Amino acid sequence: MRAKWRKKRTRRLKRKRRKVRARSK
Amino acid sequence: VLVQDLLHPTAASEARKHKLKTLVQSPRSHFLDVKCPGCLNITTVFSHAQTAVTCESCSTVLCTPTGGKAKLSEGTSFRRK
Amino acid sequence: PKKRASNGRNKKGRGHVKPVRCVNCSRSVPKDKAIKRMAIRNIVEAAAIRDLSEASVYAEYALPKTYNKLHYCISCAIHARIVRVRSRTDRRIRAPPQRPRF
Amino acid sequence: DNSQVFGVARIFASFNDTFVHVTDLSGRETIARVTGGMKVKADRDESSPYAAMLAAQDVAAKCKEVGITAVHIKIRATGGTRSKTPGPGGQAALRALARSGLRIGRIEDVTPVPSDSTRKKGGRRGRRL
Amino acid sequence: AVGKNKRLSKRVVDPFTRKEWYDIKAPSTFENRNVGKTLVNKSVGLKNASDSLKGRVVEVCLADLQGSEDHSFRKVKLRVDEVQGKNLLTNFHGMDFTTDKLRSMVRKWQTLIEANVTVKTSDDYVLRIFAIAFTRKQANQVKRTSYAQSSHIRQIRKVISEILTREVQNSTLAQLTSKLIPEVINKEIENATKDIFPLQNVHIRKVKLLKQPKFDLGSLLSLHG
Amino acid sequence: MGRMHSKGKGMSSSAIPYSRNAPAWFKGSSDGVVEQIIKYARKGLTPSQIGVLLRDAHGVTQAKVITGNKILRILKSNGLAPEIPEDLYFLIKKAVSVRKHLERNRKDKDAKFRLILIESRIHRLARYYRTVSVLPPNWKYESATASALVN
Amino acid sequence: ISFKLQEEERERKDQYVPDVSALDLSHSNDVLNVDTQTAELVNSLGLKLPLSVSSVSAVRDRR
RNA sequence: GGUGAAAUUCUUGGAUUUAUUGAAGACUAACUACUGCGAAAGCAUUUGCCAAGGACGUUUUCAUUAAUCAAGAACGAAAGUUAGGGGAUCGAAGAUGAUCAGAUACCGUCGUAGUCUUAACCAUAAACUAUGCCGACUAGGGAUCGGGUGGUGUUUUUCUUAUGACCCACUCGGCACCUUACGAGAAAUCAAAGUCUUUGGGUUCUGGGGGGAGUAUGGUCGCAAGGCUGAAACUUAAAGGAAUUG
RNA sequence: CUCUAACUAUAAAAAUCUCUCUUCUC
Ligand SMILES: [Mg+2]
Ligand SMILES: [Mg+2]
Ligand SMILES: [Mg+2]
Ligand SMILES: [Mg+2]
Ligand SMILES: [Mg+2]
Ligand SMILES: [Mg+2]
Ligand SMILES: [Mg+2]
Ligand SMILES: [Mg+2]
Ligand SMILES: [Mg+2]
Ligand SMILES: [Mg+2]
Ligand SMILES: [Mg+2]
Ligand SMILES: [Mg+2]
Ligand SMILES: [Mg+2]
Ligand SMILES: [Mg+2]
Ligand SMILES: [Mg+2]
Ligand SMILES: [Mg+2]
Ligand SMILES: [Mg+2]
Ligand SMILES: [Mg+2]
Ligand SMILES: [Mg+2]
Ligand SMILES: [Mg+2]
Ligand SMILES: [Mg+2]
Ligand SMILES: [Zn+2]
Ligand SMILES: [Zn+2]
Repeated sequence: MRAKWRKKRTRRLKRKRRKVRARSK
Repeated sequence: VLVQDLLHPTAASEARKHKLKTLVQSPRSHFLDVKCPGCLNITTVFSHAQTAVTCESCSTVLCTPTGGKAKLSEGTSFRRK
Repeated sequence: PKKRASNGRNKKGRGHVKPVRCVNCSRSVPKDKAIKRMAIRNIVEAAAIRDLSEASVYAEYALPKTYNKLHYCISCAIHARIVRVRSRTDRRIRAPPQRPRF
Repeated sequence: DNSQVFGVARIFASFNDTFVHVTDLSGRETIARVTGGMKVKADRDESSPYAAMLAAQDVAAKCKEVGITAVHIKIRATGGTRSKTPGPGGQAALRALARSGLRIGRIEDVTPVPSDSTRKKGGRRGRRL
Repeated sequence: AVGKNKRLSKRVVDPFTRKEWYDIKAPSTFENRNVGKTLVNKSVGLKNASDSLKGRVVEVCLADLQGSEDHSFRKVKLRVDEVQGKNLLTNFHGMDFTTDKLRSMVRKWQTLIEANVTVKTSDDYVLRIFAIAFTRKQANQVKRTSYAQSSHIRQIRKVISEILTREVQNSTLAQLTSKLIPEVINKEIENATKDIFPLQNVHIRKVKLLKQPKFDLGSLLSLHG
Repeated sequence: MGRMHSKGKGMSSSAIPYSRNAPAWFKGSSDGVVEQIIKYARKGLTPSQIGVLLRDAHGVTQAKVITGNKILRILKSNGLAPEIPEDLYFLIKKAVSVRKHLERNRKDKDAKFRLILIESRIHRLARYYRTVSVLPPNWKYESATASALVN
Repeated sequence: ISFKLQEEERERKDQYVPDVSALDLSHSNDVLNVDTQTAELVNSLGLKLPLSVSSVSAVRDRR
């Protein structure tokens, strides 16, 4: 939709799921 | 254009054209016979000399290095060799 | 496609140019795409030269000429009308605009 | 000399609220500060040529009262970081100063122009009006 | 904006009535020794008038002090040191062009060379001085531009710095001003540098006075007699 | 117009003429030439400045032209050829000079970059010389052996 | 527009020829002083053609 | 102050101003251009020291030592992360003040980290000329930068030479520019993007319709932000380039 | 075949939109 901001929201999703990874490990 | 004697160009064209670009590479330089007023010895100096050449008899430096031709010492007398 | 050959910068082989602020909207644009004006005008308007002249010591005063360079962003240059959008083959011409006063 | 006591006008004309502040030849002593904003209401026209013109007429009247008859007029735009350009009022202010009897002398421009200082306000993309 | 929220976290009189006048006198270096007038509150003990006077600095165009309009683009500043009574004496304190001329000779297609210098004069006056110089379009040019080489600019700055130091370290401030008014130093600089470039508009800028030895009131008395 | 480690494309060079024999006006002969050259060799001068001095101090066009032989070969025949050839020794001197500059002040990232280029040139030249076996096959330059090899 | 009388007027005023042909080195001070360049051009052409020498002052003042 | 207008904010403890000053930190205006240097990033006060580099000149030095390059390496804007130093300005967050139905956005006044450094990382940009490097040729033209060649040239001036400055002509390289196309391209355009169906100069790297997606997973570098490597299932008849006319 | 000169200063708010696209040979 916007490479900059689609990329940014995907980065936010990645950071949240990495925090979840940290929670599980 | 469209016809030339690349074998026989006009001598003016050769003179103006850059060296390594003539029909055969030919240097534009030459040597100089130089007489220093100190002693009557005549010494041979390359036109685009590089070292501050002095006379073997006495310290009377003849040609001065620079970007172009060595600039002379304002006192000596030169002829083309 | 390429609207201009020069990209409108006039940079073309300089790596990078320092930015200089727009005089109106404070936009930061490279000094080349920083459309320029030399506004040489009198310190007193040409309208009121007479009143200043008659009420002046030092007969025939020099009346200094104020100097300043004006730097616009291109958006201001369109809106503040220093430059106008031109037709296609008219983008070629780079000379001053036909000598305003002659 | 012709018994003229030189004054100094020191006009400051921004995009808003032009200033006419007559000071002595020393500059250290102040005379008749009245500015543009004092002479108009709407605050739309703090810098108007009419606001500047009444302010200049009032400063000229006070110069008559104190006794300063010759004035050294100094134009000082906002300068420095903010737009370096003369305001819309200081010109009418100096016209009024010249008109009101005062004998002008040595107009000069003292607007401070920096040598690349103080990255100015607005951000990078600047005022986005 | 005129209205005030009345924030303040009669006794009205005309303050200029209790303000008297004083006359400005320039040193003997300049030809017109009367400058103008200055308003100071009347001399009452516990902040006398002369208490406030000592330290004042006043800016005046050299065109007025020399009469001729050639100095319409020079501007001297004089410091107030001692008061004689209804008439005060002054000494050189600084010099600068008007901004008009300073912006006048600067154009495109000519590199400008600035040579600054900090020096100590003959007696003790520690000064900073500037020199502004412009490359000249020779009266043979078909080349539209008149730039200069960086090595040449270094040579020009070296020459100007040397001549500035030679002048200033020899003489006092008074003779410095006396030879400065005809800008003979301008001609000397262009003469020394003429073999390198034409170099038009040689000028001396922002003569800034930095330090003075003690008072040397005798010299000030010499400048006013 | 390759210019190994730069975008440059010039052709600043020297074009020796058509003739291979000595010029007619040359009054000298091979024997005096070789004696003079070898005298400069004892004077402790590398063949390059020997060539330029013979070109300016005297009428020597080219040593091959008048003597029939090339300066490096002549010195090898008389056994004064340096055990490290000129060009590699001068590249080593430049490399150690740049190394000294880098050690005495650190942040010169650009100077570090060009030191890397200098080391690359040294590596290629040494590889060629060891292919021709001018230098012993064990010869290797890493950091400090050259710090004495310059002296 | 143009009509018969103007046609004839153009015809007559175009037939006009002056007196001696203005060339023939008659006007402008006997023999057209010219440069050395066309002079030696004529000389290489091999033909006498009277001439007078005047160097053309290579300076190119802005005029 | 400020703005399309205002308001937040400061002020008869006298703020805006007018002068001298002093302070710290920031940056080098105006010169500054279709001008320079460097590998790209990028680099603009002066002086000294340090080494380095391009181009030019060379009748100097060696004689294939060369080009491009998997693997490996050095740099790499800004933003970002550690710590130590600064703390002016400008300032994401925040706090507010307005338009607005909503406006925690644009306009306005404060304003934390960063902006500036010193060490340690990060290695990503529309890092763009969206044109890989090295070769050869092909067309006219002017200019400009650096070097060198000649000038019975011009002013320069120390009576004069000699610098230097220019002017002319020529040459080498560099950023480039204009014209035209006889060639190329789908074209916009191009003097390289030409010398390609008349298809071959040497070369590394990427693409095979668009979404999925630079995402999933596994490695790998990182303190972290994340960087590199990189799919598939499924889905669709298009998405897309340039140009034309409304 | 000869020339190197002056000039001005505007940005209030304006969101949304449903049908249906239907042929060229003497
Ligand atoms: Mg477009
Ligand atoms: Mg532009
Ligand atoms: Mg804001
Ligand atoms: Mg707009
Ligand atoms: Mg106050
Ligand atoms: Mg330059
Ligand atoms: Mg380059
Ligand atoms: Mg600058
Ligand atoms: Mg690799
Ligand atoms: Mg810190
Ligand atoms: Mg609000
Ligand atoms: Mg906010
Ligand atoms: Mg703020
Ligand atoms: Mg940062
Ligand atoms: Mg990328
Ligand atoms: Mg790319
Ligand atoms: Mg690339
Ligand atoms: Mg695909
Ligand atoms: Mg894709
Ligand atoms: Mg993973
Ligand atoms: Mg399209
Ligand atoms: Zn001798
Ligand atoms: Zn703008």
